Amino acid sequence: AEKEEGGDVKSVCLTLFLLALRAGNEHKQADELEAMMQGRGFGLHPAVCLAIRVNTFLSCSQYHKMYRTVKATSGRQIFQPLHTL
DNA sequence: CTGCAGGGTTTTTGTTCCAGTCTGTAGCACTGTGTAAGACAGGCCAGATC
Repeated sequence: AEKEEGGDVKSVCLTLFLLALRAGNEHKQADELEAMMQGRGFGLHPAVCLAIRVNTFLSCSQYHKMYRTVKATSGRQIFQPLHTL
């Protein structure tokens, strides 16, 4: 980092993973690593979520079911709650 | 000092191919929603005329 890139370790270390992983890999790798510091989501805009709802034919209780489930596990809730829809 | 020509430079950006590994799509034969009445013709028995 010192010889060629002055010494900014954060930028160096984050980049390191990609080639070792992506040498023989996933897709998952592109994703987990792509989430990082920039981003994000944050929240899927309520309109997009709404689209997913009425276009995949999700019942309000079924949808809310999904919301609760995705939110409790690893959440980081993605979907927007009912009242905002 | 300037102007641009045409070279130096590193550093993008991509290049050809062979093992594969993942991922999204087309190929499959094939499905869902059209859903109830009347009109016209002919026969013929009933039933009223008279």
